[PDB]
Amino acid sequence: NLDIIGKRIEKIKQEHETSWHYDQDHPYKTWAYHGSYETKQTASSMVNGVVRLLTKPWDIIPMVTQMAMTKEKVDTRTQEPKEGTKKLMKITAEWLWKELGKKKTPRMCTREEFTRKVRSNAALGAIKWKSAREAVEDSGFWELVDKERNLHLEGKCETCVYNMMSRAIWYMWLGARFLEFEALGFLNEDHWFSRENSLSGVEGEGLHKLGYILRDVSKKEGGAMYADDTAGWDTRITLEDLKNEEMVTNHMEGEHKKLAEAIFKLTYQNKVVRVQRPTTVMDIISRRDQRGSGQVVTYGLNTFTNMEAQLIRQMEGEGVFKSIQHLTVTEEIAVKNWLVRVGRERLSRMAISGDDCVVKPLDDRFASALTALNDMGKVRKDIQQWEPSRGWNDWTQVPFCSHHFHELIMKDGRVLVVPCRNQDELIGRARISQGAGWSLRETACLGKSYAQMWSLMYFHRRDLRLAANAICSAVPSHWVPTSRTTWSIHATHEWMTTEDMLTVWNRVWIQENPWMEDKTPVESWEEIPYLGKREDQWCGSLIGLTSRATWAKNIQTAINQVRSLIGNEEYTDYMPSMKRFRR
Ligand SMILES: CC1CCN(C(=O)c2cc3ccccc3o2)CC1
Ligand SMILES: [Cl-]
Ligand SMILES: [Zn+2]
Ligand SMILES: [Zn+2]
Repeated sequence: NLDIIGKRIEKIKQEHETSWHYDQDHPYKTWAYHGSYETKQTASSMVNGVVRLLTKPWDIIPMVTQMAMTKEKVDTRTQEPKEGTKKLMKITAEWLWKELGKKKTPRMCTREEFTRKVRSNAALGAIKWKSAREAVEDSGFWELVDKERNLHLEGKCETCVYNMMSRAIWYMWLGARFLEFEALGFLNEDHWFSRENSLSGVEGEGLHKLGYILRDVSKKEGGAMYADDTAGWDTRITLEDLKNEEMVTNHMEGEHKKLAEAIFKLTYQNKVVRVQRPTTVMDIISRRDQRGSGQVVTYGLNTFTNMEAQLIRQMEGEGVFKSIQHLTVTEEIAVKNWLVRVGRERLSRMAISGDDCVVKPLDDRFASALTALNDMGKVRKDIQQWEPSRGWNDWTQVPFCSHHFHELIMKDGRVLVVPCRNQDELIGRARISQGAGWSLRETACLGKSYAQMWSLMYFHRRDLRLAANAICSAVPSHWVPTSRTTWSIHATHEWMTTEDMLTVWNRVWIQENPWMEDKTPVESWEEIPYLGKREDQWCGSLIGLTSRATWAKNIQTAINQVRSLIGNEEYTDYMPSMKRFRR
């Protein structure tokens, strides 16, 4: 307890000795409260004016406009699983880390890799120096990391504290993030959750492949496809989950092993967190369970634990084991022989991205196999605890990573599987920018990032192909796309480029696409088809409305408004790539 968190707690008390007070009005039951000190401090969503001026019909659609305006889950506790549950989880975790390790070598990530990440600008969740980029050069920072690092090898921790701010993001100081990245970065940096290595994973696949992947799961013999979301996944990670995740250190050696064992032991299985309570004060609270790590390591361990949970739900539906209460010795033998005999085949029946999953089990007994899943604390969202899962019968209706997928037949008979979501969501997200101080140039370059993503991923939506052409016509041709349209770890961001978008489309959808046999290049945007007119309207298209027809017909006036604001620059007209503007 305080033997592991004490140093951190006592160090904080000393930097706020003037203010320290053991309050009696602390709203913590499940979190252990330690003390409080004086604070005075808090970034809301800003609108992107380039995208808004070029999407005027949506200015009167509340689903779009409300996206730009702007607890009882973090302060709960999960029961400890039954003994049979613990046994299933240890055996499956042991086996899963062995499978993920067969063709990969755990290894430390480097200052250099971390330096390039911050220099290339990435979302690490950080807080003497003001910018992360500057701290990477001030050797004093690296001496602070060295100081901490040697404490970790001594099995102690001084500065690895969380700043808390169905979401809450646990920021840490850049040095705390370096040491996490050094010890566990390999999981993401070397693609341990790729489909090739994990069979169930989709890390680095890209949104152009997820649909083809769901269609390949559909080709397997079995029952419905199940996509049960969990109710607040990060808050349901048990210390037993944290202990099965830690068994990755069993595959490590030397310094690496000691560094990873201390991240698990001292930051994950024992946390210290500063919450900013308006009543304002800074509470120093602690706890052993729940997820609280870097977003990228959180993705990897979520995928791992979810892969484990879903194989165990599959075992339960196949009657590999009778009850979670206690596992017989012969049932343990059976679970292992099951894993050895068909583990890899059953991983390939899944697509898993963090807390999100699609399972095509052997048959529909999976639907009522709920005891292990509820007893692991992975309670399904929006359905009665003991009510059977509603499956899907068509892979084109299954939700995954906030998308559904359409089969789209090109004029030449070749078959695209394309991602899609309600168009109000796509336009509402492109109208939002994060953070302060953006120039008009930076704003335009973020608008251009969204526009190129739409041209590559959502070309089949009439309204997004037109708006993407308008935005690319309205931003200087040579200005480079900036920021991130998305942070999804499945994403590959082929739209972040100044290459010609028809050249990228051909590479992504034809040349590099293993589901396309005939590699005949497409020569024009007119060869590239749309969803049916009715399919387009069902997924939120404004085609057949008057506001939309005025917008499309007068698009060159909206393009000219934005060109006049940006000023006298080199622009290209992309509207003639569409038939209706081709004179
Ligand atoms: C649900 C149906 C969609 C097609 N309809 C149109 O009126 C239409 C098609 C179209 C294509 C491009 C620009 C405007 C457009 O309007 C009828 C209703
Ligand atoms: Cl269905
Ligand atoms: Zn530490
Ligand atoms: Zn759709």
